[PDB]
Amino acid sequence: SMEQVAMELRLTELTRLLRSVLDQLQDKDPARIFAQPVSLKEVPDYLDHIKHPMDFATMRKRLEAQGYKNLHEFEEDFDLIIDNCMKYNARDTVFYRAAVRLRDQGGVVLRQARREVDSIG
Repeated sequence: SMEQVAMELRLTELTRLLRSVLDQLQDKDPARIFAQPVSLKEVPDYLDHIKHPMDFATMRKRLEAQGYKNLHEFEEDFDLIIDNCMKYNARDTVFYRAAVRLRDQGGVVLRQARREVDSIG
């Protein structure tokens, strides 16, 4: 139907905007701490600690499958990256500190993305 196509165009355009959002957020992680899944070879007990792992590569796979229906879903996954790190790692670690800086810096990017998604429908 024409309605299904129109909805598919809306999803494609959301995916384009979320792709730019993801690039901007990932630039705020220049050390690449959050680039890939925590390795279960190197941290074999990770899943005993963290029930829903997340990382930027895993978000990118979901994005390119047009797997985000709205910005809330995408933010949920970004928040898991931060929140998982801040639980697994102690305050006095490079990992925790990197998450705090990602959170603070990403908030700015996400504040305007919310406006762009509400504005452009």
